[PDB]
Amino acid sequence: MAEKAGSTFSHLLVPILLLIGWIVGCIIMIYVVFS
Repeated sequence: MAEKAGSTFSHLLVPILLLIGWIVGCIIMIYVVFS
Protein backbone atom coordinates (compact mmCIF):
# COMPACT_ATOMS: atom_id res chain seq x y z
CA MET A 1 0.00 0.00 0.00
CA ALA A 2 2.56 2.56 1.17
CA GLU A 3 6.23 2.41 0.19
CA LYS A 4 6.99 4.16 3.48
CA ALA A 5 8.39 1.71 6.03
CA GLY A 6 6.87 3.59 8.96
CA SER A 7 3.38 3.31 7.47
CA THR A 8 4.10 -0.26 6.39
CA PHE A 9 4.99 -1.34 9.92
CA SER A 10 1.96 0.44 11.35
CA HIS A 11 -0.35 -1.27 8.86
CA LEU A 12 1.05 -4.68 9.76
CA LEU A 13 1.35 -3.71 13.42
CA VAL A 14 -2.42 -3.79 13.83
CA PRO A 15 -2.89 -7.37 12.56
CA ILE A 16 0.28 -8.40 14.39
CA LEU A 17 -1.15 -7.48 17.78
CA LEU A 18 -4.43 -9.22 17.00
CA LEU A 19 -2.68 -12.41 15.89
CA ILE A 20 -0.44 -12.33 18.97
CA GLY A 21 -3.44 -11.88 21.26
CA TRP A 22 -5.06 -14.97 19.76
CA ILE A 23 -1.89 -17.01 20.26
CA VAL A 24 -1.54 -15.90 23.88
CA GLY A 25 -5.19 -16.66 24.59
CA CYS A 26 -4.77 -20.15 23.15
CA ILE A 27 -1.81 -20.92 25.40
CA ILE A 28 -3.72 -19.72 28.45
CA MET A 29 -6.90 -21.61 27.56
CA ILE A 30 -4.77 -24.75 27.37
CA TYR A 31 -3.36 -24.08 30.83
CA VAL A 32 -6.84 -23.75 32.32
CA VAL A 33 -8.35 -26.56 30.26
CA PHE A 34 -5.50 -28.82 31.35
CA SER A 35 -6.15 -28.21 35.04
